[PDB]
Amino acid sequence: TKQFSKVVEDLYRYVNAATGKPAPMISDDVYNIVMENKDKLNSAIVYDRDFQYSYFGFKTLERSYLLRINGQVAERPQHLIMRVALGIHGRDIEAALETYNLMSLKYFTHASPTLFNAGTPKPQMSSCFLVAMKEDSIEGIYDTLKECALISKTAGGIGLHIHNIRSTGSYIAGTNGTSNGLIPMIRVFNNTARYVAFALYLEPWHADIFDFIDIRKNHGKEEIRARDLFPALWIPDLFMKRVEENGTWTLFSPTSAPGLSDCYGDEFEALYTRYEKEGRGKTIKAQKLWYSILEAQTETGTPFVVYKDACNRKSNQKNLGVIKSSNLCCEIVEYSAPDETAVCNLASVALPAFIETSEDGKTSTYNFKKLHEIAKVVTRNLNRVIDRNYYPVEEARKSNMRHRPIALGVQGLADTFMLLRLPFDSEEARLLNIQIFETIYHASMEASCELAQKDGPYETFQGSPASQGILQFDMWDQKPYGMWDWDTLRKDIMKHGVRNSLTMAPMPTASTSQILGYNECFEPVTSNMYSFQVVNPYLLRDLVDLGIWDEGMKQYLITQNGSIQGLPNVPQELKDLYKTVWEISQKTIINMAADRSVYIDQSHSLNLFLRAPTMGKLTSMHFYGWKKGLKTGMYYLRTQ
Amino acid sequence: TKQFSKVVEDLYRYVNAATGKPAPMISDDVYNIVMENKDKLNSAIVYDRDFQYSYFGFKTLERSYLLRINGQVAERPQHLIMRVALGIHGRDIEAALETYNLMSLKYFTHASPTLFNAGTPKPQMSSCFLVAMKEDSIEGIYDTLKECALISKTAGGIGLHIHNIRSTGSYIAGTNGTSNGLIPMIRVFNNTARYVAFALYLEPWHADIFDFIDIRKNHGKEEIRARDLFPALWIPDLFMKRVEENGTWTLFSPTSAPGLSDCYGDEFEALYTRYEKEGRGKTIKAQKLWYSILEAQTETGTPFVVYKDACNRKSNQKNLGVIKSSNLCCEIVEYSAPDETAVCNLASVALPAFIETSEDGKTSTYNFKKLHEIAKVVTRNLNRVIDRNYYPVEEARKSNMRHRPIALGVQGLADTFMLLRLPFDSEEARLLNIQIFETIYHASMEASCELAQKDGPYETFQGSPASQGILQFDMWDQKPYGMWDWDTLRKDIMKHGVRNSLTMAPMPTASTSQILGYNECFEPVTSNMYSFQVVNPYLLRDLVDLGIWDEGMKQYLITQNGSIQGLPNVPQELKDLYKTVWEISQKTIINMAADRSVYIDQSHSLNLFLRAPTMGKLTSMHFYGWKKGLKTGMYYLRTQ
Amino acid sequence: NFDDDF
Amino acid sequence: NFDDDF
Repeated sequence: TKQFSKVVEDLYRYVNAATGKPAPMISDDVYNIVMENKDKLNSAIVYDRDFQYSYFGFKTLERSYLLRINGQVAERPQHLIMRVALGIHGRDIEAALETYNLMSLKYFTHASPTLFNAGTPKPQMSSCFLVAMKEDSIEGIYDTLKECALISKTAGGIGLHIHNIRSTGSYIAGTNGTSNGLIPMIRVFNNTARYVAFALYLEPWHADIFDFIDIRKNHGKEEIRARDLFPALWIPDLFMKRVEENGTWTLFSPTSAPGLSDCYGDEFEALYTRYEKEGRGKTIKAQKLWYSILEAQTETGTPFVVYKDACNRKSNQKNLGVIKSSNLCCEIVEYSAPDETAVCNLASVALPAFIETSEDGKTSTYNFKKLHEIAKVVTRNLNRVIDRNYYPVEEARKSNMRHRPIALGVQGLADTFMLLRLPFDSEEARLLNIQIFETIYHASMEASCELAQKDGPYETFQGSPASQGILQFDMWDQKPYGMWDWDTLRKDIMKHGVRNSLTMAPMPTASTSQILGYNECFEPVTSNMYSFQVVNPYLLRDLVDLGIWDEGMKQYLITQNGSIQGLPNVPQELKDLYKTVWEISQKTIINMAADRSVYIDQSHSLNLFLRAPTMGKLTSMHFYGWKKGLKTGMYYLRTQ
Repeated sequence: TKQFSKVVEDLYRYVNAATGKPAPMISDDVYNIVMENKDKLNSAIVYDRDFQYSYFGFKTLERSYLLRINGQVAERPQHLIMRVALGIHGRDIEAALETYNLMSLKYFTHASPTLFNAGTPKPQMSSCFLVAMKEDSIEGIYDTLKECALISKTAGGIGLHIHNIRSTGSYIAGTNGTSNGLIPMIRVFNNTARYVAFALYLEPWHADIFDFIDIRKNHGKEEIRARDLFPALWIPDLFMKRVEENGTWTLFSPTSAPGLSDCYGDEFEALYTRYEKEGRGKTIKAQKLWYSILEAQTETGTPFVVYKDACNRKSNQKNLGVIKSSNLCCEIVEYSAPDETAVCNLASVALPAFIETSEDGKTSTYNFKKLHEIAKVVTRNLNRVIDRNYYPVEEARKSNMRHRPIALGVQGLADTFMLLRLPFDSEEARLLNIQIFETIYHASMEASCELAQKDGPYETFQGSPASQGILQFDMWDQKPYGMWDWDTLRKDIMKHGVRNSLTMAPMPTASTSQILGYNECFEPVTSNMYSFQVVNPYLLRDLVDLGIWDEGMKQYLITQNGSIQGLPNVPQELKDLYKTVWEISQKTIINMAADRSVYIDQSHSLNLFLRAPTMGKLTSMHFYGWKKGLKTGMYYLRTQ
Repeated sequence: NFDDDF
Repeated sequence: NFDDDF
């Protein structure tokens, strides 16, 4: 009660009245720490920093993040932050004190599940899991389902790959019965989801593919659907080629054509090709599937598209074996197997916090030194999270301890551009994009190398691209932009290793960018009006500064989507600076994505926006991304 | 091909053409036996015995029991029989030869799954399984679900008890979330059923009870239903008392009121009562639940009613612990636990085969000596089945090996009565009912004792009612009817044991009484016309014998349900002999059930038929059964 | 409630 | 099929 240790006492001592069970909401561990250090901890909190969140930003904390006692809010926002700092840092009080300040000052934040659970008795701080279907058998299928149920119990998303499950009509031993396929098994996972979100990963040569991409269709002929599951395609290059050559494409059942999902690139093309020649599947025209994809995406925004070969060929985890899927948001690309469930350890840097208006009037700069610095901090945090996390299933524990993948991201890209008066499609924006990501990658790699010196390289380092001094941009065959000194980094890496197999994967930010008052991660603004009803504060400030914020605006703006193009009284520079995402060529979007990608270890959630969507425009948009070498060609398609 | 060994060669050598996999339809074991004895085996078959099945009887074999090769019938009926004899008897050629003859001569048959699988490589000869829900936890619930899926894979019914799963709103550790209850978990088992029939067992003090009894309701408000699951109530005496005293009844969640389903009778009444006084649940009027039961049964024929206390107090398995459910058809009452899934090993004796028309004209007798004899044979068979069965899950293997329960039954009761010119409600029928069941129980117990001499008592014998010389009718406090010598039997039992913990449980007969041309087990005829369209052959013969089989009959009969009461031209004796089950007082039905029950180890499937059903008539019908001490008060309610 | 005519 | 105006 207005004092951190007292708040901790309360949450710690809490008893569920309606039942008589003591229900501690702090772990023993963090309780004792707060107690053994109450003074330092109590007097470090700056309560002034609570009115630094917007109305609707602070009300997202209150609505859902601040711990509550009897439906009444138990935590002030700084208590939350301080709680998280400790949950992350344990006995490391100086580290915790640093994390507290930087979060409270809004330099970065941590994913929702960290915010919810850090400090509490079963601290599941990890943002999502990637699950391998354990085996094409009732035992295998029910063992997986159990595992998802256990996982889906402490919430957090699941990315499930099912390339190895046989398709409708496939043969089954000891019975006259024929297999029913994927759809009815999807249905089982649907029902388990609803009982306790899901992405499903499939390679497009799977014989149940036509039905699988229609998982989210509206005209639901009862039994063949399955909703709040999201289908994602794990596309090999061969598919895209057949589609552009207008050639054939063969559907197989994994039992007649085994191994397809356990090789990529040329080994996959030989194995695939050899299976076509051997008459093991059913050939159709590549474009019949292509057309069904596009049709499904136009109506439902799914399936997502993640390029299998790009992902595997350019992954520092390639020494592990072949990577069979991404995650629910299409940013994580990490190895998974029957006994290794990959985990997403996520945090995001607040890009705008590094803008500085220096000795002058209107000059702004970007403090890349502070950026590098903070990303070193967040790298250290995400390591602790790996160690201090609660693992809902053993598979997850094995995966994280063994390869230690980390997942850094960003938010307030669009804000940064705007504050610095840079159109999203300016050459300056193009350049800032590159430098921002160069410095984050460089920082996290540097910090991760330091850790390898103290605690050793992750178990699985020897034999990896990084161990051979092949870093991410090398696998893109590009020279780094050169703001940072990569030689020295790479030399140290080869000497000492790094602690983390992977480190970058800019994700969706949803409610954690809301609290901080910034825009969805790295996409631009969808509108200059969200909803109540509030206008883009930068656009707002400029319309006041010109006096034109007369009612011929607040009204206009809402009945125009929040667009400013073709307003009669607004300078062209403002027009260029406040384009809606519907007004930015998806071509620029993809280019900037391709630019930043040589600095992304993993992938990123690349939402795509089309105005007057034709099947042809979509097709060019997929191929464009494809040929740019992107791992994630598309997360959702938003349209109309 | 018209020769048993050649047919075996074929089924044995079969290859799935569409796939190139060798798909043997005989086990190695039975293959080798047929081969090592081809002559004896081949020349024992009497092919004359194929035209002893009716048109629609033989066409049930062909339609679904006779093994097929390429959609074409591979087995003649005698091959089937001979196959089954061997599958049951292995190297015991004399035993097999005896089983062959008696089945071919239609003295008895074995349950469907035996007919399908006996002799084949994974011989799942057992008719159903009773499963314990392993624990009130995600782990527990998903472990069970897996187990049912594995079981439901080789078909055969499941009886699942779920008394221990907490109810809606119940508290859950480490989360703000409250439990959703039974219905959503039922829903998961529904979906698993459909993906790979189910009975669910609940005690009526469970807080989700109102929704649970409505599982099969027609006005389905989407999410709260769940179909092709059958709800069954596991009713304690206390419930019936509260209902008749018009008192209160308390709903508990098993976590606030633990142990209820792990005691019965007075221990349960004290524990229950103590829980009421302690204010652990929510009290309502007994009759509000009662009324909802009756309402549900009137519209859907469910839930079934099986009396928990009758079942436990009068079970030779009471040394095992408390029995928590019956089976899908309400005949089996066997112990189950997280690691013991009880198995139903079923066969039925053909009652009419023992009628003999002796040195005279119109005298018929009943050969009780041959009956005793054949039931000894079937007892021996069902023992072999236990040993030679394929167990789909380890739990089932443990249960069967440990207690060796057997489940003998009957068919052609109604036929026997009719052939012997005995109205179902005659005193002679009442007497034949008793003697028939006395002799079956006596026989199976005798045969089972012999086995205990050769192979030892079942592991779990010491400490059982039987071991103390308490036999089933003793637990009914009645003297046996006295056709057989029970002293000598009981004395031998106490000395040597018996091989089988249990032995009798007259069940539904469905397709295995169809093949043999007889009526549903021990119920009377539902009609004198089934459907095509054929008339009860005994009624038929009599209408010809009187010349009145003029068209003023075949027509009349069908547009009258197949009733003969109030036909103008038919003798009263025929009227009395060919009553429809709608024309027999359910009071007689229940009495005859109570008579035979003192000779039933387990229980029997007591379907109930009401003409002008009122809530009051149902209530009298349940209480009547209840006070008669029945274990199964009702299987389905057929109505209207 | 209790009609004994069944 | 291929409209490059996106």
